[PDB]
Amino acid sequence: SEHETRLVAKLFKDYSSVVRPVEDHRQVVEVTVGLQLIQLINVDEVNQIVTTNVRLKQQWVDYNLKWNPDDYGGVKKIHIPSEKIWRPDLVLYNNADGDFAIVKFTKVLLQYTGHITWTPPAIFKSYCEIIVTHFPFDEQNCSMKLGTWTYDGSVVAINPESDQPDLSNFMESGEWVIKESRGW
Amino acid sequence: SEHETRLVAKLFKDYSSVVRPVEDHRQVVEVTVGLQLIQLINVDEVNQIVTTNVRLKQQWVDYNLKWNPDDYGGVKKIHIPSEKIWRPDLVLYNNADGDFAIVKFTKVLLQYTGHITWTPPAIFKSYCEIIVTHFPFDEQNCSMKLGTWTYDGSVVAINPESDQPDLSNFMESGEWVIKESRGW
Amino acid sequence: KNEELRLYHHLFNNYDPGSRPVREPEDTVTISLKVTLTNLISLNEKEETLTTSVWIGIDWQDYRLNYSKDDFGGIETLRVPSELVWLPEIVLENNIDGQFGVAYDANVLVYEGGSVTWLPPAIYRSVCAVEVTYFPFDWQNCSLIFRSQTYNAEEVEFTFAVDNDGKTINKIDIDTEAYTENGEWAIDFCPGVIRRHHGGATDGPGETDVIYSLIIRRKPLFYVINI
Amino acid sequence: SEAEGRLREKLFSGYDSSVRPAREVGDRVRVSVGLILAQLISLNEKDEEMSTKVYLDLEWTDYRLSWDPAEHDGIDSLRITAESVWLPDVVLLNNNDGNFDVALDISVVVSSDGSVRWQPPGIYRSSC
Amino acid sequence: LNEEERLIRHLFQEKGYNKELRPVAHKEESVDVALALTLSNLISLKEVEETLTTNVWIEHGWTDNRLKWNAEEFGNISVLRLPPDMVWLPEIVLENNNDGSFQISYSCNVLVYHYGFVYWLPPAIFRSSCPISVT
Ligand SMILES: *[C@@H]1O[C@H](CO)[C@@H](O[C@@H]2O[C@H](CO)[C@@H](O[C@@H]3O[C@H](CO[C@@H]4O[C@H](CO[C@H]5O[C@H](CO)[C@@H](O)[C@H](O)[C@@H]5O)[C@@H](O)[C@H](O)[C@@H]4O)[C@@H](O)[C@H](O[C@H]4O[C@H](CO)[C@@H](O)[C@H](O)[C@@H]4O)[C@@H]3O)[C@H](O)[C@H]2NC(C)=O)[C@H](O)[C@H]1NC(C)=O
Ligand SMILES: *[C@@H]1O[C@H](CO)[C@@H](O[C@@H]2O[C@H](CO)[C@@H](O)[C@H](O)[C@H]2NC(C)=O)[C@H](O)[C@H]1NC(C)=O
Repeated sequence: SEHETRLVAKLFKDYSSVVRPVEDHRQVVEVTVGLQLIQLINVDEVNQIVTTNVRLKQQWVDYNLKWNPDDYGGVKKIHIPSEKIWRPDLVLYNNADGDFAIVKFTKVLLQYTGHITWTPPAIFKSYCEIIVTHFPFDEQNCSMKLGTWTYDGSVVAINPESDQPDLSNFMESGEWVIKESRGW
Repeated sequence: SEHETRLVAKLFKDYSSVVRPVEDHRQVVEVTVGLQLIQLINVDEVNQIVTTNVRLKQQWVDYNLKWNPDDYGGVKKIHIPSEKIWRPDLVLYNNADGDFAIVKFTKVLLQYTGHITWTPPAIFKSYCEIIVTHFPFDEQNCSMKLGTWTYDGSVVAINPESDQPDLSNFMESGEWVIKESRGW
Repeated sequence: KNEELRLYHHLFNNYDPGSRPVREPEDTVTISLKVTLTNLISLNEKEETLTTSVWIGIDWQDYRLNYSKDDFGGIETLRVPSELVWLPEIVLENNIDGQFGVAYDANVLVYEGGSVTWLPPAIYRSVCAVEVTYFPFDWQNCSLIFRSQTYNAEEVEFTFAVDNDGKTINKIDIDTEAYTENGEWAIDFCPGVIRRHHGGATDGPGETDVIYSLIIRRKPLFYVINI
Repeated sequence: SEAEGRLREKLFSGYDSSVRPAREVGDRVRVSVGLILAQLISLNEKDEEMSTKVYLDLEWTDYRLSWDPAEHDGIDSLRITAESVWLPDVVLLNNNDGNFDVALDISVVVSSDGSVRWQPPGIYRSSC
Repeated sequence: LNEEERLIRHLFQEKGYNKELRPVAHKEESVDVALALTLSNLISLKEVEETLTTNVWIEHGWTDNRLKWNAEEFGNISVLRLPPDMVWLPEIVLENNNDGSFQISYSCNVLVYHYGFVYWLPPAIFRSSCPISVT
């Protein structure tokens, strides 16, 4: 694994995490965003807050984090601390009383092409308008608005990974049934 | 402060907090341990947890932290941050849902002879078998097991400062009376 | 001159804790796992949360941290901070409070021959769906799922630790003398299983984890006497 | 604020914030301790604890942090991050929750004669 | 992003930006800080604890003449996103909190425009003292 040590020393010698990772500043950073819902922890009807456990899969290419595997003993992917690189600053725009942004800075998977996949965990506490007219037989539409807090579309573009949230690893709830889910 | 400034700069020039503080690796670090009970915060019978406020006086000798006072203007004792030095890693083995080790890193008093006293505070939440047979007239024999988590007796030895916990600064409890106390 | 300092500078002057301890990228790191439960603090039915105190025992090999006692004055063990060595980054995946890691970053013990042992303690709050049908005369099946947060099954794999006789410890270990039973919950069973999945062609890299299943029985005396 | 930058560089060259200021061995540092009560938050009878919001008022002299204003564009005082200077380790001894320290470290006000005034906020839960 | 990399090197390393010092020519000058508040949602008003919980976006605007550049000498760049720990900040706090969280929750990037204006919009969750009139 001395190849990986040499490679990581090479990639971060003159690297800047402040700067957006594309070759020309007039270009846009294309970020693919997908949400995986692990658990619907609780719905608070009084304060109108939905707390969930999620994984926020973010994919983007970093122009300066590329290498030839043949020059580094066949290494084609590595794991890097997320604090070290530039990241999109996704924020839950309708956060109720939780964290606004990602606080668990797990490692990113970096490919030799420069593609970065980062799947941080998060507990999202969102503000959901609760209609109690038909409580206990009520139906609640709860959204999670996500966006780059400080970057506008002309510098960083976000696109959905899928038309729907990923519910493949969703833990069953004893209080709610998810009829429909969708990302726009 | 010029004398102590120069002394500290000398002491931590070539210092290592990783290795044990002995001239010879075949020697044992002799640590004197004394528990002082400041307050008995709570006895949770349902979850079987005893919450106490304590001071964990730890005394040992660091071989490499010695100096001649005459070479430093007569300075015979100093106070230094505890995070810079090797420490014993005392852990509450029967911790229930609190902190396993010391988390409040207060200053150590260092003598010119290498003697270190370190009296950090802690909130101990100790798991203890609670017998409720005679409640409300119940007696509870609770315990706090302390030890060096990663060091065995062949490399680090712990000895009690006294046969009994120090109750000299114990605040009176409005719910409990300490009939007996002892360290083994 | 303390030989521990010489050994420490010999093993760590040129050492990268960010790279796995493998000579080739395609090699796998085998991690021996044991999980010891010291206390079952509670099962909160309203939040569906199991609170436990454990210590995880993680053993592996790091060829870069290999030394002989004869060349270092007979030292057979070196304690060093866990931050200086590569770690498999084992986490509880099914936590409910956002706490994935261990409670206290204890020292790793580096033995001669490249063997690395890490024994961190932890307080875990895990998801346990409560089957209410026979409450308070109920039994529950609370899972503890452990997996590397970073590495896939080709990069890090798991095996169970073995006792002195060599019998595989495919269960939660409990020290009988030091164990105090929870006031409301008796631990009837605690098997462990290493699962491997998502190795299909479409799925791509394989994934693995270790699931322990605490089968716990409520002691219903309080509800019988009082309600 | 180039004059302030030069003054700060002069003051913190060779300064050790972990060393108590005593020009001679045996010199005691006199610390003046006062308290401003912003709010009496509560007195919990169940937990037997008083919760208050306060500003401490700590004053002491540090001879190392003295200068002549005439040589520094007439700067008679500075505001410095508290972690940059030596602080007296004044804590609430009778706290009930394990928290000994102040809520926010903020900044000290240092005068040209070495006088240091520090007024950190604190939310304290004390045993009553 | 060769041009923003060059611009950041020019602003912070070439000219030696010191974030500890205020953006003033003389110590006797004061820095004008403009403040606005946007209320995202009123979380609650707990009467028993007499606490107001709010989610607020505080808009801070000030001028830092050390952070000026000609957009045409740097590839027509007109705005930069920077971590807040690189620049001097006018540390504004909620004075009348009752839990000890004096500061903003998420320290987002500052926006620095070529004419020296620093825009900063940190969001925050605040728990403040609200005495309750029960009459
Ligand atoms: C306490 O809680 C634990 C955890 O929930 C319980 O253990 C689990 O019990 C389940 C049964 O209730 C087990 O699931 C069955 O496993 C059988 C084992 O046979 C193997 O099947 C493999 C097939 O692929 C597996 O892996 C893929 C991974 O991608 C997965 O998608 C598949 O679904 C499947 O799990 C095969 O490769 C292997 O060689 C074995 O043959 C399996 O046969 C069962 O399948 C039957 O039932 C399902 C029902 O949906 C049906 O669709 C199938 O056609 C078939 O009839 C189950 O999958 C699970 O593995 C246990 N987990 C462990 C032990 O880790 C435990 O029982 C609980 N204790 C109590 C209640 O006392
Ligand atoms: C750590 O180093 C020792 C010493 O080099 C290794 O032990 C040797 O193993 C080889 C075979 O691989 C034998 O030929 C030698 O005789 C052994 N020792 C001596 C005296 O050289 C040991 O295998 C190494 N461990 C690891 C994990 O690589």
